[PDB]
Amino acid sequence: NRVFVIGVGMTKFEKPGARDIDYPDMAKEAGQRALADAGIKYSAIQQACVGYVYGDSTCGQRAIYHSLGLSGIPIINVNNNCSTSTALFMGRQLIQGGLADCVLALGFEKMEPMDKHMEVMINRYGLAAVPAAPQMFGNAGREHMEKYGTKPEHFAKVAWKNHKHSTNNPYSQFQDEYSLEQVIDSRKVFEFLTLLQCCPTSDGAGAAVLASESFVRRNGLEKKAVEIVAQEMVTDLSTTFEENSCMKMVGYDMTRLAAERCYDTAGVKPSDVDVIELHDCFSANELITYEALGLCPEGKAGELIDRGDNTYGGKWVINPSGGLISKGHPLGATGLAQCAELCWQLRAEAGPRQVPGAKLALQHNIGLGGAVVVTLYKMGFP
Repeated sequence: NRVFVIGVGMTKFEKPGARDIDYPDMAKEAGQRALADAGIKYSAIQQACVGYVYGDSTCGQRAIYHSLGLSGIPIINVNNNCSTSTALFMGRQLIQGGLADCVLALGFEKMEPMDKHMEVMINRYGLAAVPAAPQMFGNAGREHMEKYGTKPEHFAKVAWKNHKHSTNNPYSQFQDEYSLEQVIDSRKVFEFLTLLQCCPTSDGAGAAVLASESFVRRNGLEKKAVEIVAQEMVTDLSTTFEENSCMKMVGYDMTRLAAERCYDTAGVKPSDVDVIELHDCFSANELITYEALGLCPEGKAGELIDRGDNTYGGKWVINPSGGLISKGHPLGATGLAQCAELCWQLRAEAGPRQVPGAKLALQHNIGLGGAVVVTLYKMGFP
């Protein structure tokens, strides 16, 4: 059962408190945008999958009813207690499993001794991270430098490149080009990681309408249908003391396996991917993720970076959106915003960010559990 994204929508991602609307209105703007993009009636939505981190179990229903009106459709909260997914992944499962023909994936967030120090830092500098995460990604980045000769400047260049892409994304909280020097000189967060290398919190919402093949054909929606040609989630891989590493502790092998299974399923390889949206919570994650995704061999991200093979004119255009580093990271909404950008890219509607001739898109995203989801997209009916 093939699955298509037939419409996408998001709010601008803004600094918490910069825009005075509550989460239901954020959700309504994203959802109504995705529904208008899809070109379907609201009644065509048979189920909704709703991702958000903060607030009680009723928020998903409240967002959906405010957006679509009252109905009796299933409203599934992605983040439960007993399983530890994403809205898009669950949406795709519903279509692929034959449990629905047309579904709305909706995501939103509105913000409501070293660990203690990181908590205070995260609060004061407005970072979208848990206290452990700067330290874990700093540990992973250091391990990479020590094992492969990567320089602290490489991590700063990754962040620099993201901020530069962001100048052409009106949905991004930050749209300013910083100099490389400014990235290096921004406030220290942990170790080599400075503030301009860490994702800030944004408030916002994202949405996608997903549909079966028969739905797309019956409604004549072939034109905007972006096919999910593969999608894989990998949860924690249990390893021994002797094989554990800082890189593995931040999900390197989960990304690697997820991507390998995608490539095999779609019959493609890393070099066929034209455009990437990945989970750059820290520059260190983006950098090691280049190797996890198999874009370059082990320890060679530094070279890829120095050649500009992660930006326009290089092999891969990575985070044309500006990444989490520029957009900011509303926990429930980030994945759907990556999906929006990749769909626009493949539809040739990405305007000043357009990757010319993009046909194969790759998404890399992390669920609330820490699970990694890698998704491959191509136009469904070219």
